[PDB]
Amino acid sequence: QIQLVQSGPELKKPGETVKISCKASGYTFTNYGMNWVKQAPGKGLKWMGWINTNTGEPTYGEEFKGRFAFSLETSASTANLQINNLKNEDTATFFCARGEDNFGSLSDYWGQGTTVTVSSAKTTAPSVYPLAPVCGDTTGSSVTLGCLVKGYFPEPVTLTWNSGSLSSGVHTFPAVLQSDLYTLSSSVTVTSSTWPSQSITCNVAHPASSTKVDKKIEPRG
Amino acid sequence: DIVMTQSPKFMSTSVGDRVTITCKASQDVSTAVVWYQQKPGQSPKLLIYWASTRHIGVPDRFAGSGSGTDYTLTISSVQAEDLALYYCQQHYSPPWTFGGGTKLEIKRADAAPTVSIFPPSSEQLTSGGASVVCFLNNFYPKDINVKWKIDGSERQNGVLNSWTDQDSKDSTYSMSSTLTLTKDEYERHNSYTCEATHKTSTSPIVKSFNRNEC
Repeated sequence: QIQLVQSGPELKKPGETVKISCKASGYTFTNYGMNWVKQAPGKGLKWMGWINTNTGEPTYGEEFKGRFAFSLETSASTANLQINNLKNEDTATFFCARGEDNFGSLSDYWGQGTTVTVSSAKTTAPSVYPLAPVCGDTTGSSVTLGCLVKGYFPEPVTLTWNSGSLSSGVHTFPAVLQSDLYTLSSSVTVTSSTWPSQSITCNVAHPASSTKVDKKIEPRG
Repeated sequence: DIVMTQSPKFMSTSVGDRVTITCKASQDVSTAVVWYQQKPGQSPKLLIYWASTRHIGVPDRFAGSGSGTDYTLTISSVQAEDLALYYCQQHYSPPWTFGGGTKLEIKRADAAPTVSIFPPSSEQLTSGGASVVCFLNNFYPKDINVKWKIDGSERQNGVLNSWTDQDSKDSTYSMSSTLTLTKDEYERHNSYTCEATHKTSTSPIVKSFNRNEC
């Protein structure tokens, strides 16, 4: 159906300006205007305004007038947001939705978001460590393995146990920020029969600084 | 500006029940209320506009209701996949104001936490750092309490707890408690105990260690 995709999640330090894009698959760009919603980890959903993808008429919600600019690259059926003279207050995830009607009261279809992190912190690639067990009856007929990803900035971090193929049993935790960087954990409970028989592994891509680790969880027991 | 007000802010029912969620606003918005659902790590989607018209492909089991200032989304047969935030939104006058969301937890049956303690990795030990990770995995309800006691003493600094949100599939919760130290801190001690207070027992769950072969 309509398939709006949005650009990747940027890290821009206070003062700068970021280009955020929405590229319209699915509909005929011109007869349906673009809506832009902000979602802080706070309030919930906020309307920033609409863009009449026909003439380019923009409408901004009060809190948004002036530092924000909805624009389009018509041709590409693309709509862009631009936050200029970036505040750490703008640290959030933005959406382009598609306005069903004139002005965009209903928003049928939303892009996947673009997360901006306004921050002065350094990109520090992670240290990945294989967390493997000392001993013990882990509940019954099962063994958990773990993995810690300490030291990275900024989030995201993509973890995968054995190339994606190892799925059932994972609990990847949220990242948590201790001051300047993030720390992460993921657990995967395998059957007693699967390990160190088979080869469990903690594959880690830090998109942000090209890092990709695959620590193996050697038995060390 | 119209002001979409939601309360409660968390709501729970079991599998197969009904739940109802209150959205009200400042003035008479003439049924022009939209409902979205935003599942954790997903775009919102349009459930309902004009307080009752189901959008393409939302099932019969999500019903719209309301009038004047006062609106209510009712879900029936609460599936495991219905945990998400529900959001209402005015669409009578600009600017379109949204409620603050409501979490739908699916009330499950009780489940004791499967806990696992983990030694500092020799790799981080050459780095001069020591973290003892404990997982407390698949518990129900959300109420866990996780203390460390290094050598029998409540170590309450250095720890960082992380929590999983409710599982879509089995409605449990998991948690991580990493407790970092330095090598000469680690190497000065020897019992390391992760303890867990949880409704599914009296006697505190305890995962404790020091190295030896297995």
